[PDB]
Amino acid sequence: DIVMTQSPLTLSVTIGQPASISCKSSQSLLYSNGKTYLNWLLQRPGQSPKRLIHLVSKLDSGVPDRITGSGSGTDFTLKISRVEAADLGVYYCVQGTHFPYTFGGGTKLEILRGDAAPTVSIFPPSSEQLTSGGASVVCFLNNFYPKDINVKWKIDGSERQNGVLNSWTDQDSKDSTYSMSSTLTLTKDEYERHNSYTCEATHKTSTSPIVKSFNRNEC
Amino acid sequence: EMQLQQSGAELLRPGTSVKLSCKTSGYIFTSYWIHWVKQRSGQGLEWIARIYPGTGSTYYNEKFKGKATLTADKSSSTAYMQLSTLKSEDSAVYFCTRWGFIPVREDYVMDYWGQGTLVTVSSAKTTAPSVYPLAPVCGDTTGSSVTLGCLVKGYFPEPVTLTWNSGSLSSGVHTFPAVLQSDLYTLSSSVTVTSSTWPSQSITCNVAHPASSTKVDKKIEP
Ligand SMILES: [Zn+2]
Ligand SMILES: [Zn+2]
Ligand SMILES: [Zn+2]
Ligand SMILES: [Zn+2]
Ligand SMILES: [Zn+2]
Ligand SMILES: [Zn+2]
Ligand SMILES: [Zn+2]
Repeated sequence: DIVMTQSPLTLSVTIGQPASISCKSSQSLLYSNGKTYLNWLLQRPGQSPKRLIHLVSKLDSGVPDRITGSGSGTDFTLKISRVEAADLGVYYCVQGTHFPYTFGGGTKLEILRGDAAPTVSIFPPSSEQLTSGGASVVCFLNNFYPKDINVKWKIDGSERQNGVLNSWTDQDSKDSTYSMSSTLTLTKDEYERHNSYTCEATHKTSTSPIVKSFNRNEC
Repeated sequence: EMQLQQSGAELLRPGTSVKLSCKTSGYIFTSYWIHWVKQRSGQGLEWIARIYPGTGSTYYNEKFKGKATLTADKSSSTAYMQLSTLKSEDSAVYFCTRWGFIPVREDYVMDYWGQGTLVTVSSAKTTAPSVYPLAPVCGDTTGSSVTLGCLVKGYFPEPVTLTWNSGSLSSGVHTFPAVLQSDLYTLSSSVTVTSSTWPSQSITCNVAHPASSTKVDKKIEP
């Protein structure tokens, strides 16, 4: 089959700047009738893909002409002259000249923005969970940028690696920031044997780890 | 308004089969090809096959001959795709789309897509989730604003629906993707409100897990 190589894998662009994505194929996409069947799609976060361009350079109805497509043979390029927040997502090239139709791996376009330090919240086990004999300590690190962040849990001064469950959200199409959740699950018994639970983060916006903690005790 | 509506998520056992449906409307069903596309673990699309409902004519990607069978019911304007003898690789999201290419014109019409159908191939059992309310103690963010949370854990399979105040409170919420661990999923959501709203007004976490037919509302109490 035809192999479609897309580069780059991801691009971080500031709103207002131009962006271009490349797509290379293992075979010429020139069909015997002289038409080149190369398409570009955009899959918005949580949305089905949508075609932007067809026949290399022909824009689909309702697609903004900020988007341009070009190329021939085996090399194609999609160019966004002035990027906006709505352009956030993964872009793919699909060739229809050869059967079966094949897609490129995708290029994720991320909106570059001003650094943002995380807002951290730490939550002890709820009464209900403890009743079941389980205990989860949750930590929310909301709205930060860049996405790159390292979080570690510490109980009574020692790092706890087992029982940690992390989850990150995609880039928010409203503020261009990221958020992540970290949950540490222990048994009720061990939870009640320790005192301090610390959620520690390492982010670009601070020369020292960002801390949030609580001491469980009684009264 | 041209619309393609797909069936809900499916939990299939290894070796069995499923029939996915793609109900269309707003256009002449018989005059356009419907293609099926597959998407695994994020960015990774594959073209499966296409059917011309007008004639029943179909074309398959060699990779899928024997795996997928496409049919279409003209009387109901519904296209179907049956996947047989499911295995690991078959877990993915399948989309149906009226691609819009018109052969005779050598040009395209607008493409319409369905929302996607998630197929999970597993023999693990369906489990109802536990919904735990997260009231602040240190996760208070101090005054000005305060963030609450909701922990949904130990459920199978996906998906679970979590809303705040029955959908009313949609701003400032962060619903994190569920992470699978030991045959069970865990998912959490945080909502940031002003110190004036909570605890003055109630904030409630709504969770629904269709597979278990579990529906639960947890009130974030102090
Ligand atoms: Zn060929
Ligand atoms: Zn040929
Ligand atoms: Zn110790
Ligand atoms: Zn000790
Ligand atoms: Zn300890
Ligand atoms: Zn101790
Ligand atoms: Zn055209």
